[PDB]
Parts: sequence; structure tokens; C-alpha cells
Amino acid sequence: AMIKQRTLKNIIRATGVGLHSGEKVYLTLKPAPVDTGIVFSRTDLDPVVEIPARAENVGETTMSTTLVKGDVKVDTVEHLLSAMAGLGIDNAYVELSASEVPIMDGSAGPFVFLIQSAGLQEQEAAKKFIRIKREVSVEEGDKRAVFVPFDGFKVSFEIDFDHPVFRGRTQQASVDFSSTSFVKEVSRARTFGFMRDIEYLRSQNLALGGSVENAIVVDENRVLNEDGLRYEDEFVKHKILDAIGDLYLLGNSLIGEFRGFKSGHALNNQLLRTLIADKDAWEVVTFEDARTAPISYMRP
Ligand SMILES: C[C@@H](O)[C@H](NC(=O)c1ccc(C#Cc2ccccc2)cc1)C(=O)NO
Ligand SMILES: [Zn+2]
Repeated sequence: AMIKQRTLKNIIRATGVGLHSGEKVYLTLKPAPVDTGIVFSRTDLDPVVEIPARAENVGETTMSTTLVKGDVKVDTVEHLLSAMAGLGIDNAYVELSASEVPIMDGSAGPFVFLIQSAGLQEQEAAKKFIRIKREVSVEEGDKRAVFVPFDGFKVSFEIDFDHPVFRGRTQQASVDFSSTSFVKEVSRARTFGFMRDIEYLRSQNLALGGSVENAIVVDENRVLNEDGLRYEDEFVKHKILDAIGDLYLLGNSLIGEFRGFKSGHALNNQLLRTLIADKDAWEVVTFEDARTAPISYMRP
């Protein structure tokens, strides 16, 4: 059995608010033909502006990952793309009635549930993977992001906060998707912010849609959310979720390993751009026989 490209079986809709804009937004996920990739569409505009979710269309990366075409933007794509990558969706149209993707509960959980509710459709074309053949790294100050050849898909991440809440083994995590489920162990990890940083963002008219219902708020000594964390290491697992979404801007599932040290959307995008430019470090591969493949996907 060939590892096939996947799309959605049915259209599905969601309503929410943009984390940074605070704007109400309607999201529609639609099936798409083979080799379309993930394509965002601003349906509030006339004509409709389509922006493929590709590294070349990445705009500002100071807070969230943004896609740009001309002066048309699609903000905060990373959690939705993380859900797409996690469920192996190759092709889909993502329609939005506003510039920013809804934040939902701040994780990829509501998206993974909406996608699986609609169901997946295997398509009549081989799924294309980007296989890391050589190591590629990028650094900036003490931040680092690396691609390493690896027979499968693995993400390691380490955060470094000199803070009472961020001590012990909860500051690093590695997820090997051959034995670990993206859905159970990464997808529910919510976005987070430190109270002083969030205050700064609010003073700059950013984080307008943020609340304890869609973000973990940390002050100088504790988690302010009354109901607590979903994972003991929720923060570093959210950084893993971000990296998976940002890596999906390559346009294809990866066969390799990512390692991040204090990395964020900007350095993740720099890593993709360096990888793409270094064509000796990667190749496109397919699996006409699923038994020889190092990556496996759930039933559609
Ligand atoms: C973890 C970070 O890398 C980032 N998240 C943020 O930058 C961020 C920004 C603002 C808020 C917020 C908020 C808020 C506003 C008012 C009241 C309570 C929370 C949360 C996370 C992120 O998840 N990018 O995808
Ligand atoms: Zn995030």
C-alpha cells in the first residue's frame, strides 16, 4: 500500500478570536486537490487573496508566524499548521474572514479535533517527504535551531527561563513520533506568556484576544490560571508544537530531526530558508510500499 497524500473528507467550520488582533474570525477548512499544499485564503477581501503556507511567503515573525502576499497578511498560522502536520494533511484550503487565525484554547487540540471530526481522505498521488541528508544549523546569539538526518521524525526542544516555575527536567523534551502520539502528548499544549511581557504587548495594542481561557499566564513566581497545567512540561511541549507548525512551511512532512535551543518563529523560519537554499542537505522521497517507510500515519 502506497503512502498517499491526504486532504479533508468534508468542509468544517470554526469560530474564534485572533490572539493578537482580538478580532472575531470564521475559519473554514476545505478539501484541496493533490499537490495544492496548505493554502490560506482571505475570503473577506475582493478579489479573494490566496497565500500558500510556504517558507517563501513568511512575513513578520516577531510574535507569531505570519504569511504575506502583497500587503495582505494571515497572522498566527503556527498552531493550525502544527495540527495539519500532526495529522499528515498534505492539501487543504484554509479560509479566513479576518487577518488572524482564531487562537481557540491556545493549543492545537481544537484543530486536531475539528480535522478528525470531518475525517481524512487519502488521495490518488504519492505523499512526498523532505528527507534531511546533511546537518543544517542556524544560530543567533545564544539561540540555535538544527536539522539532523534521522530515520523518522523527532523534535527536541530546550527552553531556558531563570524562574521559580521553570526548574528541573521540565525545561527540555524530546518527542519521537514513531512511539509517541502528536495528538495525546503535544497537541493540547497551550501558548503562554510572562505577565510583564503580556502587559507590554497589551500596551502596544497586541495580545488583544488573550485571556486565561486561551493562554497560560505566568507571573514572577507562579501559573496564574486557576485550573493548572495540562502537562507537567506544557511550556516546552508548546514550543515543540510551535516548531512542528513552523517546520510545516516546508510544504511536506519531514524525515529528520529538529533540535531547538531557545528557538522561536524567527529562527525556525531562518532554519527553513537555510535548508531550502542548501539543496545538497535534502531530497524529496516517496513510499510506494508503506512497509519500507520510517513514518506512519493514523487511518483516514
Ligand atoms: C509561546 C510564544 O512563542 C508565543 N505566544 C505569545 O507570544 C503570547 C502572546 C500573548 C499572550 C497573551 C495573553 C493574555 C492577554 C491578556 C490576558 C491574559 C493573557 C500569550 C502568548 C506562541 O505561542 N507563538 O506561537
Ligand atoms: Zn504557539
